[PDB]
Amino acid sequence: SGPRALSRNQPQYPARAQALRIEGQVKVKFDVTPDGRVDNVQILSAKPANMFEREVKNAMRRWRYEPGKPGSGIVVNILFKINGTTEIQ
Repeated sequence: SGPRALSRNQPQYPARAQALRIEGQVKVKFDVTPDGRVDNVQILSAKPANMFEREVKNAMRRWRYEPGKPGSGIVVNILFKINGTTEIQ
């Protein structure tokens, strides 16, 4: 319910973390405006902090939500799997 997601684009896997064979599970919360624009994006928790946070924020800046609907307190979970794949809850 609320703002519907058009472009839930997956953040990019880190070339440093892949070489460390790390998997990043990030829990991020964001808000969207009445135009459906993602803002107030904060990574609440992650496997390695700044290792994945950086690429998450990059993705969140491109997330597109249907205009006409603002959202407040939207938390999702991004699963960066060791194979270099990405999924958002």
